[PDB]
Amino acid sequence: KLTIESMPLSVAEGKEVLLLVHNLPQHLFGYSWYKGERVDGNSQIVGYVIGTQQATPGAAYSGRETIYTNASLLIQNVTQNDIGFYTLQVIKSDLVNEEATGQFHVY
Amino acid sequence: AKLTIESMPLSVAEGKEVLLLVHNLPQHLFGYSWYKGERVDGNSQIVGYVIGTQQATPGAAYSGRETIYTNASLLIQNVTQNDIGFYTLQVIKSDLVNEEATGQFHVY
Ligand SMILES: [Cl-]
Repeated sequence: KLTIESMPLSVAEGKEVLLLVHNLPQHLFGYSWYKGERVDGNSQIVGYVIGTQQATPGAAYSGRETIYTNASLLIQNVTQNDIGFYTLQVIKSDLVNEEATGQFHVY
Repeated sequence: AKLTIESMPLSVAEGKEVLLLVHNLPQHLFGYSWYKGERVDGNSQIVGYVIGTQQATPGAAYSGRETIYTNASLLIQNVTQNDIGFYTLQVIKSDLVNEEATGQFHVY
């Protein structure tokens, strides 16, 4: 069951947070990370194809975000206004796909 | 400032992956070099990475497990049970008065 863990859960403003991914399913084509709680193209940070290892930024990419090979997302220079919701869509090879949302708390 | 390395996570299940994050990079950098172990030593170099060109070149200690990112972070996959966990970053400044820092993780 796919879930997202924040390291750390509470993030000092301007510091960085790692979003770790637990329980990735098998037979994956790639990952997509979104700012906020929903899978929405206008809030996409990155699309990442595993086989090619090609990250392509989406309209929400700000320069702060880095995706890793294990699907983890590092966000640097976290802003005070950030509600902290980030959403991962796992794209399976059969396209019956899964999502999970995590959040951190800025102070 | 003071350059330091943080393991995400600090304790790593054997065969899983660990991210070495870098804190307090100085300014006016030419690149990064990552080493296996506690010392800057060519025989234990994983990668040399030039920032401007984004060119990573592997060193003799590159095993296939290690990937350097543009922010200096190093991701190590398939961590072995025997791994003592020490990894060392050398930051190469443009004036060559350089800095090092060592981090470690603990395999279980
Ligand atoms: Cl150059």
